[PDB]
Amino acid sequence: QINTEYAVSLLEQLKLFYEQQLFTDIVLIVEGTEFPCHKMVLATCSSYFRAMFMSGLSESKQTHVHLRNVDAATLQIIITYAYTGNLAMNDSTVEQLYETACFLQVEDVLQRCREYLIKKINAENCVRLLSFADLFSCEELKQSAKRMVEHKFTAVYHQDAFMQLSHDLLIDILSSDNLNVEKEETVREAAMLWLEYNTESRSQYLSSVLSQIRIDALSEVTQRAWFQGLPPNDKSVVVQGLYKSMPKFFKPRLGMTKEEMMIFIEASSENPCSLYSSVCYSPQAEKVYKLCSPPADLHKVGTVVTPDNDIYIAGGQVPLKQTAFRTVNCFYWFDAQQNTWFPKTPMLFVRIKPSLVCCEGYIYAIGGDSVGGELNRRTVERYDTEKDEWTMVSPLPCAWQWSAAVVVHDCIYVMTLNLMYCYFPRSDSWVEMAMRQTSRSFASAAAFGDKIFYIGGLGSSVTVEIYDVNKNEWKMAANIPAKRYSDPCVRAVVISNSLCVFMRETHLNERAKYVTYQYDLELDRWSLRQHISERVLWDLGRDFRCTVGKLYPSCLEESPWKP
Amino acid sequence: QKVDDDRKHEIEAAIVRIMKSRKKMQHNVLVAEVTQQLKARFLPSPVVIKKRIEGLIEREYLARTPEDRKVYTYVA
Repeated sequence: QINTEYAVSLLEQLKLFYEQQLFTDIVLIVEGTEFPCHKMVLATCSSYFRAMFMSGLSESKQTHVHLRNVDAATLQIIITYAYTGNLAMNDSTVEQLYETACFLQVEDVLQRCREYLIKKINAENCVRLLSFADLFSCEELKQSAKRMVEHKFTAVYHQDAFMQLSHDLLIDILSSDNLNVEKEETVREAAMLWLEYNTESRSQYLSSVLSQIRIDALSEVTQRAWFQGLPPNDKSVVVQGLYKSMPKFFKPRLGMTKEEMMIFIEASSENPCSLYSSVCYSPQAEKVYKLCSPPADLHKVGTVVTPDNDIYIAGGQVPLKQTAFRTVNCFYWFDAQQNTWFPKTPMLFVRIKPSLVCCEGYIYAIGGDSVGGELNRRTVERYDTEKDEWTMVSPLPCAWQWSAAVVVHDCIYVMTLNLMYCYFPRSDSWVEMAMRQTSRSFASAAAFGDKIFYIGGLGSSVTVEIYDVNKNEWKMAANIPAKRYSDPCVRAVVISNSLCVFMRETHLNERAKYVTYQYDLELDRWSLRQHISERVLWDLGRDFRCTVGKLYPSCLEESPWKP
Repeated sequence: QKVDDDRKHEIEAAIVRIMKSRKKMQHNVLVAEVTQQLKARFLPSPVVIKKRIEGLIEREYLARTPEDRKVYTYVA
């Protein structure tokens, strides 16, 4: 191999020459700023300077080149990267950095900024990044922007930059089958408002934008509104659209295929190839669709589903390369369509079984057996979904183990064996709450409306303690009617605007039975909503978690397994 | 008049008993909670409660400064 010591010595000597200006022969003249540099470094880094000097043109012998349509700071950072390899990339100058990299055709900085932008893609810059990837040919960025823009924009459709988009880009966006919309009318009104941004600059594109939307809205309202905005005496558009909507037979999209499903993690691996797997139950389809394995079989993790219906994974441990397990603070995000876990910004401290709770767009991970274990062994930390970073919050006053947390009334409610503390995000403080009369642990709670339903606790039992958040009082309702000589595995969840329970029971010398019940809020009784047949759902285990979310049956595949 | 004074103390006692263990408001956050707690009692009377909550600023025990709203004086 090439001697790295001599390579770094040569590089540092060249950078010293650059700083001291000894062997510089070519000077870059940009907006009156002198940039003394060498030809060898520029040729090695950029693919434009190699064609600027070794070309035989008038600049081959000229020692002063007036490089135009560039920026001084961008050129300076590119030159210093070419001379030392350090590329300091902030969150603002990456746009002009990519512009100058494409202008100068430098592959290394182009790849680096492409990776930075593939990491930086978020909701508030999705349309801007897609427009940038359309301006400069970049297929990876274009595809990532396609996916993220489709999802987040069809969720939001309010960005100001969406109005200033090319016709081809909008045709690609609207005609795609990856849009995430609960209805087919929101895309219609989004297209209408985009068209009405201008009057005559969009008339020619009117015949094309309607060609990608289904005819179910091409004969109903929002056709006379276009006639109102039609240019005067234009008889080539009204009669055109009058007899035009014959083709494009109505085909349902993919965004209207989200159903309230119970996502399960760390289930019993049907085939023992892996230690565990992830499955999901369909309360409506009455089937069990398989889910992608956790990233690097990440066990002992926590789940959260934001009000925007997004799944996240935090904490967990990976078997170190017989008992062998090491805890890692890696963070991941689940793609609802690609059926894969996209990595995100990792946490600061590793966790085991963390309680992920979403509130005000922030992901809160409370506790989880941190590696610190110092005076503040109860330190909790939130995540920024806008800036893609983690921020510490007010620590929990008391150290708790095997706890659960929910969000009610824009506040974090973490529950332990007998104590409860409410966190105020506005003031970053903890307030003492009501005290339970029973010592129970290893249970889960579901936030339904303005009440907290702590179900089960210790196997578990059928004890239920309902907490009225407004009345600040713990009260008993009833006990779930189960079987004798049985160990039920209770799982509290909210589904169909009602509090249902996923309770798996096992009898003596008998296999586990799956059945869910609907708890009557006013009657204080668990009614049999549906019985899960064992012909579709097999054993899941004991350390499995359940959460409420929506998934697409089309993108996912049915798990092939014998009843 | 007597029942008006009764409501006047009923709102103040509730606001000093509840808000000592709750979060703070910015413009109109805690008023919704205090009206919900008194929904089964009587009308919210928004103008009366708005005029009465701003009279406690003259002294201590949660003065509720019209300046700092982010965090309130949860002291005694």
